[PDB]
This record gives sequence, C-alpha cells and structure tokens, in this order.
Amino acid sequence: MKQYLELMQKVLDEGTQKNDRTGTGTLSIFGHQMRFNLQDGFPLVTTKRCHLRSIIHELLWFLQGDTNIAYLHENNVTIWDEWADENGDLGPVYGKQWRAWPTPDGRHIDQITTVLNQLKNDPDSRRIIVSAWNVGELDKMALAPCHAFFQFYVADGKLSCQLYQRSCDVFLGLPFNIASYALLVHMMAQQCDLEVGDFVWTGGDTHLYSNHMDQTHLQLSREPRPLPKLIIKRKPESIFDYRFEDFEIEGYDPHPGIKAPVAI
Amino acid sequence: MKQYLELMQKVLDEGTQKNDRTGTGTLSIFGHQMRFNLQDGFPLVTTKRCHLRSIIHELLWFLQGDTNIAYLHENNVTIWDEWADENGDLGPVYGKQWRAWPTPDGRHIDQITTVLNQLKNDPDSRRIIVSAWNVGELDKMALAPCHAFFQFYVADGKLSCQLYQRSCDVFLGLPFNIASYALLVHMMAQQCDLEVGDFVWTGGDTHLYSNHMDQTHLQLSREPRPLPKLIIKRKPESIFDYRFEDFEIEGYDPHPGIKAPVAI
Ligand SMILES: C#CCN(Cc1ccc2[nH]c(N)nc(=O)c2c1)c1ccc(C(=O)N[C@@H](CCC(=O)O)C(=O)O)cc1
Ligand SMILES: C#CCN(Cc1ccc2[nH]c(N)nc(=O)c2c1)c1ccc(C(=O)N[C@@H](CCC(=O)O)C(=O)O)cc1
Ligand SMILES: O=c1ccn([C@H]2C[C@H](O)[C@@H](CO)O2)c(=O)[nH]1
Ligand SMILES: O=c1ccn([C@H]2C[C@H](O)[C@@H](CO)O2)c(=O)[nH]1
Repeated sequence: MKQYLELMQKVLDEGTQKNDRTGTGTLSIFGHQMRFNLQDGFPLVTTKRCHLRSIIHELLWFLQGDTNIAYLHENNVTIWDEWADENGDLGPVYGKQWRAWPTPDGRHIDQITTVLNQLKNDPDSRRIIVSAWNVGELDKMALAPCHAFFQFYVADGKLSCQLYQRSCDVFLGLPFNIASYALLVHMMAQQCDLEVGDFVWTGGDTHLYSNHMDQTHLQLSREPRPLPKLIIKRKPESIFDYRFEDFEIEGYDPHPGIKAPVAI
Repeated sequence: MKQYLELMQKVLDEGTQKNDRTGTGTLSIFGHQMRFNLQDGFPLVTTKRCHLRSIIHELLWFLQGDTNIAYLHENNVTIWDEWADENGDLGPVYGKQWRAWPTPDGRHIDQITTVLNQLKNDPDSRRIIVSAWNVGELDKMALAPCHAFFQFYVADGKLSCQLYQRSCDVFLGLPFNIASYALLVHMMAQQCDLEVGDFVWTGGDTHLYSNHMDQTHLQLSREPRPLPKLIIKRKPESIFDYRFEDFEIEGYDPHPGIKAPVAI
C-alpha cells in the first residue's frame, strides 16, 4: 500500500545507520505516523503476499490471555518459535498484560473487558486504553513489547484506534502489525455496534535491516493493488469467542510472497 | 509557534463535537504528530505569553518523585490545586511512576535513572522508555496521566524524544507540555554529553474546549515571533540536582497573554 511504501522509501532516503543488539545493522528513523481509513478497505499489503492465518491466530491467542506457543503450534503458526523457553513459554507478554495486568496487591486488571465496557457505557472517554508496557514485568519477558500501547476513540458512531509501536521492522513485522490491529478494530466495532473509523499507526525507532535491502528494492518497484474487504461471517456472543473460521478477505490479489531472513 | 497554530486550525477545520467528563463540550480530532527541532530554538509559544516559572517547577517536582503540592505552593505554583485533596495530595501520578513504579514483587523501578544508564551505556537501544501509565494504580490517581508514555532516541550525537499524549487540551495544556518535555530533553542531553535533536509530539484525543473558541481565533490571528533560547548556567552532578536558577530564557518577546477557564 502507498502509505507503507512511502515509509520504506523514507527509511532508505533518510535513515541513519545503527548497530543493533543482533549485530545485523539497521537503517533507522525515529517518529513516524500513518493513517488508514478502514472504510476504504482492509489494510493488508498487496505488494507482497501476506499470510493472514498467522496474523489472526496470534491475535486470538492474545485475547485469550495466553503466553505459551502451544495454541499457535496446534494451528501450524511458527512466528514465536525462537523466543519460547523449553516449555513453550514467553513470560508475561501481550496476552497476560491485556487480560490480567497484575497489581502489587494480588489482584488482576482485565484491560480488554474494561475497554469493551468503556466503549459501551462511556464512548466519549479519552482513557480507552490498553498497555502492554508493564515496567514491573519487562525483566520476566522473552522480548519487550514492540506494539506497546494503544488507544480507542469514538466520534460519529465510528471506532478509531491508534497504536504506539516503539520498535518496528518495516519489511517483516510492520505488515503483520497493521493487519492485526485493523482486525481488532473490526472485532471491537462489531461487538460494540459501531462503524469502523481510522487505524492510526505511530512509530518510535522505525527501521529496515541491512540484509533486507534487496527485498525492499524488489517490493518498492511493485504497484499497489486495491485493498481487500474483511467479512466477519458470524457475530460471536463476546470478543473472546471468535474462531479462525469467522474471517474472510474478498478481493485480495497480491504480488508474489518475497522471502526474507529473520533477525534474532 | 507555526506547528502549534497549524494544529489549532486543524482541530477547527476537521474536529468533531464531543461531549466530555467535565460536561463543557470539545472540538476534537484523533491522532496527530509534530516535530520540534530543538537546535532551532526553545519551543515556548510566542503568540500568547506563557508562564515559565510553573513549567520549570513542575518538571523539577516530577523529577524528585513528589506527588504532593506543598513544594509547588512554596514556589507560588497553583496549577495543580483543583485536583489535590485536603492534604495537598494527588495520588501516585507522574513523579511517583517516574521514580518508583511498583512491581508485583516488592520492588520499585526508577525509570529516570534507568533511562540515563541506557543513554550512557546503550544509546542505540530501542527500549529507552518511561511510562506513567500504570494500569494497576490509575484508580488511586487524582487524574489519569495525560502525557503518558515517552521514548528517547540517539542518532548523530543528538538526543531526541517522542511523547505520546493521550488527551490534550490544545489551548491551555499543550503550550505547557511541549516546553516541559523540551526542557527535560536539554537536561538529559547535558547530563549525557549529547547535543539536542528533535522533540516529537504525538497526540491521541487532541481537543479544543467550547469555551476556548474566541481565545483560539484571537491567538490564531497573530504572527509567531522569534523563538527563545535556553541557557543552562551549570552542569549539576545528576539530573536530580537542577535548580530553577540554573535556567535562563533569552529572547522571549511574546504577544499579550490570553486568559481562559480550566475545565473541571
Ligand atoms: C510483528 C509480528 C509478529 N512476529 C513476531 C516478531 C518477532 C521478532 C521479530 N524479529 C525481527 N527481526 N523482525 C520481526 O518483524 C519480528 C517479528 C512475526 C514473526 C515472524 C514473521 C515473519 O518472519 N514473517 C514471514 C513468514 C510468516 C508466515 O509464514 O506467515 C513473512 O514472510 O511474512 C512475522 C511476524
Ligand atoms: C499541562 C499541564 C499542567 N497543568 C495541569 C492540568 C490539569 C488539568 C487540566 N484541565 C484542563 N481542562 N486543561 C488543562 O490543560 C489541564 C492541565 C496545567 C494547569 C493549569 C494551567 C493554566 O491554567 N495555565 C496558566 C495560564 C497561562 C499559561 O499558559 O502560561 C496559569 O494560569 O497558570 C496550565 C497547565
Ligand atoms: O510485533 C512486532 C515484534 C517485533 N518487531 C521487530 C522489532 C525489532 O526489529 C525486532 C525485535 O523486537 O522485531 C516488530 O516490528 N513487530
Ligand atoms: O499534562 C496535561 C494534563 C491535562 N491536560 C488536559 C487534558 C484534558 O483536557 C484535561 C484533564 O486531563 O486537561 C493536558 O492537556 N495536559
């Protein structure tokens, strides 16, 4: 898509070369925002074939409050493999924080139930937020949260969402993150009987890895096609019981997949 | 300032009317970003006169870990009085989260000295973050954190910072919030022997209150003046040892002050 390809070109034209924790090397910029009107289509990139079943299984895994890759393995999704301990655990990452933020006093906060109840009982609230940046638990995590903090907003019957992503792999992780959160806004709007508005993406250290330069140049020479449409086949009795079968994308015609080395 | 007056005009041209917890009513946009190059000048608005005293004393108060207004009273700062209880207390707001975020197991994390240690030993980290958004303590706070989350970045010997502000009173609070953070970026750069880079402001619910519209069009009819210059007269032993007198603003020639009521 055009917003995405523009950001790729901006990192190649303006990026500063940095040494990163993996010793791979990076071209980097700081501070970027992009806006996706969800009325205009599902923001799934078309200049390379994205694999939607990993995106939706990971999100359903987050909403169930789970931090073990077993569910993901039952569904053949491999994305979290090299960050899990010998027992399949990643520590209190996203799922644990969304569904059960631990207080110092033993209790737990369910930020997703809280956000649902806010959108239904108080839509004008300027605090409809969920954070995964639990400073008291970052130590205990296999990886610190990249998509750290997000906020929902309602205006004329429409639900918007803004993500703060502190660390972004433009070639590999960012297509995956945009579609994952656009999916969540569609699920939330359906449970809350609202229309979809904008998905706003804001990034911190926004970067392209040195060994992704050829892959980037190939994608950057491809023309963006029309965006797909997301069909949610049934309306579940809560945001905690959607299943892989409920989601469909008509009109998705992408360019070939493009393989790229993952950095660990 | 140019960026600032452009934002006021954007929420006027594109904002939608919203009801809010204070009952006052607001014009509102969601999702905005702007960049202040701190090498160009200190970003203190010139289209109306701003009170530096309260900005500097509130930052110094935050950095001490203090959440009681007694300090602010010893210095004639009354900006936090409406929210403070009978004992001068605001609950675990900014100062406490910044200096002593409580973990699930007894511990307390000082996010400011962690950030200083990362800028010295690891300035290319993508994790140099301070969060005030402690989900576990929100209900003990006088008010939920508006300037909620921020991130530092280093590139060509320069320190940059991006703030996510979830709720923003564009007329009354935002002049205060960008001078406060630009000041923190100069204090941090001075401590780490870095030069100043960019302050990136990102807003969630960015708004103008209904009873601020004539003041806003009044300000908006004024040409921005030359941006002031910050002179720090001393290099203290630590970020916690700065004093009001160490800072001098040079060349601040603002248009007349404009009074406006605070929403409850
Ligand atoms: C973001 C996020 C979640 N994640 C987690 C995650 C964890 C560590 C990371 N590390 C690095 N260096 N980059 C990433 O983008 C990244 C992403 C993902 C993990 C892998 C792929 C990936 O390699 N994508 C391939 C194949 C995926 C598939 O078969 O579906 C692709 O071609 O798209 C995508 C997302
Ligand atoms: C942001 C922040 C901290 N705060 C805290 C804070 C708390 C609640 C709020 N509530 C509302 N509705 N708007 C705010 O901007 C706001 C700000 C402030 C509080 C008061 C003033 C204020 O009245 N301003 C000056 C007027 C002139 C000037 O701007 O210089 C004053 O009289 O002191 C500014 C900042
Ligand atoms: O959801 C995610 C997770 C990780 N990353 C990137 C950030 C950095 O490049 C590396 C490790 O966090 O993978 C993303 O872009 N998105
Ligand atoms: O740092 C601050 C604190 C408060 N506000 C505004 C937000 C909202 O309009 C009201 C209450 O949080 O005051 C700001 O803009 N900045």
